[PDB]
Amino acid sequence: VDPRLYFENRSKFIQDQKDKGINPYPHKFERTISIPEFIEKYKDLGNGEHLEDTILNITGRIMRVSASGQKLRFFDLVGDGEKIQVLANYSFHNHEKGNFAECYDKIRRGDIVGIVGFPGKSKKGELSIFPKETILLSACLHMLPMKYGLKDTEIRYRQRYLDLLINESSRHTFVTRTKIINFLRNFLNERGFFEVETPMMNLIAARPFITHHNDLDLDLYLRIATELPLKMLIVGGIDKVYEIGKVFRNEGIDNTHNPEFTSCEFYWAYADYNDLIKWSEDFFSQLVYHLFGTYKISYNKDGPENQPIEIDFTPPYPKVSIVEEIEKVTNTILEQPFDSNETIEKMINIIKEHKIELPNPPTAAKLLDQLASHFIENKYNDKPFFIVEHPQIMSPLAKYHRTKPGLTERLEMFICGKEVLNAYTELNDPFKQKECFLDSAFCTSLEYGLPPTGGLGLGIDRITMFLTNKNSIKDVILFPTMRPA
Amino acid sequence: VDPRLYFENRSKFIQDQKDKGINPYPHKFERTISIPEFIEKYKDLGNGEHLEDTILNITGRIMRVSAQKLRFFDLVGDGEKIQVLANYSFHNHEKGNFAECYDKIRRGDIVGIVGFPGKSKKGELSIFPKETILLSACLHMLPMKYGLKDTEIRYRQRYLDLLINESSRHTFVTRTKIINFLRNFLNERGFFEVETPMMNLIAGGANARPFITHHNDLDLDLYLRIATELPLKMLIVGGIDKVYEIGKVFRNEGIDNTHNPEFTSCEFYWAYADYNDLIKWSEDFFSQLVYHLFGTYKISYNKDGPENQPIEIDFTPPYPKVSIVEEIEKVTNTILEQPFDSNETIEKMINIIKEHKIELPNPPTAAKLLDQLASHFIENKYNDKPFFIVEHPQIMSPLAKYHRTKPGLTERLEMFICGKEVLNAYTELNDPFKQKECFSAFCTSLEYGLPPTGGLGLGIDRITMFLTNKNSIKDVILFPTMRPA
Ligand SMILES: O=C(NCC1(O)CCC(F)(F)CC1)c1cc(=O)c2cc(F)ccc2o1
Ligand SMILES: O=C(NCC1(O)CCC(F)(F)CC1)c1cc(=O)c2cc(F)ccc2o1
Repeated sequence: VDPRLYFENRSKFIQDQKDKGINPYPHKFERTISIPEFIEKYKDLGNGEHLEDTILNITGRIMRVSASGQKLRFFDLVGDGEKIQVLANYSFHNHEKGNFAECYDKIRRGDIVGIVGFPGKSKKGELSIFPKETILLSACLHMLPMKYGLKDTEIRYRQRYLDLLINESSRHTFVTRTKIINFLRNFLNERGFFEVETPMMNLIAARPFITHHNDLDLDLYLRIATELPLKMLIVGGIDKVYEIGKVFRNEGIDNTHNPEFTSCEFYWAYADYNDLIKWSEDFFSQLVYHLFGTYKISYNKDGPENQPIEIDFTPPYPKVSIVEEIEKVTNTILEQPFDSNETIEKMINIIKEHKIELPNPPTAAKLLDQLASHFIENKYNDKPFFIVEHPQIMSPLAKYHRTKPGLTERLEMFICGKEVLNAYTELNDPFKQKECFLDSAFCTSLEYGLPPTGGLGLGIDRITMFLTNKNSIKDVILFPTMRPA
Repeated sequence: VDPRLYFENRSKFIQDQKDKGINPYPHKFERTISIPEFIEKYKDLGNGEHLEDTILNITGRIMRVSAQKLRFFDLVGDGEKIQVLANYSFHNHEKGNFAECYDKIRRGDIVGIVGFPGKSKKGELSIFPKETILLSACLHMLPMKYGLKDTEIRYRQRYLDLLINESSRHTFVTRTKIINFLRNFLNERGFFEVETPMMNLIAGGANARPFITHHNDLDLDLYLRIATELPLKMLIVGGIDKVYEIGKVFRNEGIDNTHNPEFTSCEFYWAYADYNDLIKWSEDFFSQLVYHLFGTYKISYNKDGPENQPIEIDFTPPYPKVSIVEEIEKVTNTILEQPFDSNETIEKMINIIKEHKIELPNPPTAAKLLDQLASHFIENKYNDKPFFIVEHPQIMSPLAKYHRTKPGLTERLEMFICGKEVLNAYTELNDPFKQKECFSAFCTSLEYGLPPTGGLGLGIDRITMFLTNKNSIKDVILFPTMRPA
């Protein structure tokens, strides 16, 4: 091919057109209808039917060019993810506005054009615009990749625009993401929740990103969660409150982790465990039904080259008590307290015998996390499920379980072995909140009285992955965090 | 009453309750109605009328303790208020001693009441308890009725502002309604909401130092975005023809009453739109937003603070359009000959600034001089209606398409409310051969073909300030970043 030459020559064309008094980047073309609107309005035409008296102005990007016949030229025109044909017939051209062949020979794949013409269908039944006049609105100076010729993630994740133009499923993925967020926002708002914005950077502060604030001469931390200020709003009497926005984790990158991701966190005064579980079941089932018209979906867990599985979002979903289950499968009691030297040693021994990676550092909470990932988190690939009743030492903001000492009223929901949701009743007794005696501001706010409250957070990117059949978070974030090329 | 001793005694109370087998922070109280729903259901009851057969569970925060045999409180929830009338006559004596129960209650305590609806003889809608449970105690003395004018406290303990100042909750409810109105306005027009990166590889801009941070695993310096403009334009190239984002942008600069280093913007791009379409979108949005909130286009604003008379701002469209160079030349009795960056015109501008005893921008570039002249001579032109400043010079507007009829100018508009910029918009300069930056990821995307496009940005915080009658931007941000205590 030689793309460099293609580009040099198209740049010369631009200059050339300008020499003839043609602006290949003109100011304004007044369109009368969009491509989706045109398809909706004309899709019932009969084969070969022309509405020669209906004159429309339309725009779009040319994505295919062909001819045979100097006097009959055909293009694909795309707009808003939809497509029509352009049938340029010598006889329908306005010859006073220019030479036909000259007008149409200069069009290349990628060009954005403005068409004045009439609607009809080809004898084959393809919905088409029949131009009297076609003008360039903006040129494509590069050779675009061919359809099915853009697989390189280095280009798709950086030059996302090329991915959107060439890979049809890419636009669908990002459409689905926005419909998920719209669904959630509406779901919450119909339940009386009040959306807010809290600060993206905090004084005191998951390993954080740090940034210097010039006006205050302070080094501040990007938020890792929106939890603290939301709870302060509950204290303030906003009894159902939430935020949907970005949080930042200066950690690793992989198929389920990006350094900024979008969370939805809500707090719900006077709610319990049971309300959070029901919320979760209601929300997931109703979202999937909204998107798909069924509770069951297909997901390629092990990639596009292997057979998919079915994930069923029909509620209710299984609940697995983390400690009881670890103890059962390992036939070992993890005696409380879980951070005793003896119980730590026991967890390390189990980890050592199953050749599970020892975490670093090997703290009781991280040991319990590793045990759960090994023995439980992959238990159910065919339905979402909750891991519940986590130890206090894993869950310092969660209220004590009312009948299982040492545990909490916490739930964490997993889809195919990946965490997408964490929720719990908030520990609201300041004399039991060990992290006070945590941002000193939080501690203080508890002393003014936090009602009994339930809190919940969702990972919007991971949810989108499952509902768009993607195996990497990079495929559901328009511009994922990447080093320069 | 001494605040330290008050707190110490409430802490001692908590522990004494626990020592008597009472949990002053119980897990769950199951409420059956909210305070707003209660007011709505029972507001028509005849005086002194009781529905003693309707047993309800209600919760709220006690905000007044009036009150033997008969105890009176104010109970608040969701920004509304009812009376509590606790009568010995109706108390469930099985559950506890009437005076022991009600003697323990203090202003700010959150409580759960089992009781019945009625009005008092005197006419006051009330809940009548049979039983009252502490759900979460206020350990501190709450500031009273007024007496929380202190901005430090309102901004550092926003929860106290929200509990004590009725107008606080209103300000922030209004803010959420503005954003909701905007999202819906856009969505009904076919715009598609996206999230672009908070962290990018662009080291700020000409008038905006960046927040800098660093991802440790990548070993990569990153910068907080100063605007969403670049990725949104790339999505226009990618065929998302009407695209927007509402979220935070970051400029690591000084703080004042109209500038916060983190602030909320909405930016949209609209392919195939012009100048005039952006003017009209602006008049439609502002007028309809104000009508939506107030039921009139005319609002009152204390431009000179609460201690001075307000002015009326009329949002009835259309709004005035003032051409920047023409108006400077008129008010200043000068002619500013192009090019505006000639030593002569620079000299003329510098001398106007000196002679008027206006601070001279440093360095004195043509764009900065023009900026200073507009700010002094034109940005206060109208205070009784919003207005547009239009047709900025190319030299001040390097991403704006050239004006079709006036040499050296652009298709740009900025809207001002009481001398403050709330919107900036223009037709995008899309010929890469005319974009001065293209001697970049921008310039590469322009080479693939950006259609003729209109772009617009709104300052959400400043718009909220005017629609909530605030003079400082910290008044419309829940938790603004403050110099630590
Ligand atoms: O969705 C995710 N996690 C699930 C949640 O923990 C998310 C927060 C919650 F919504 F509150 C509860 C459920 C997630 C996505 C990432 O890209 C990511 C990146 C990191 F560097 C570190 C953690 C990360 O976590
Ligand atoms: O609302 C503001 N400006 C108006 C806009 O320029 C906002 C960006 C646009 F929306 F795209 C077009 C209109 C504003 C608010 C601040 O708090 C602020 C702080 C700074 F450090 C620097 C500039 C700032 O500007």
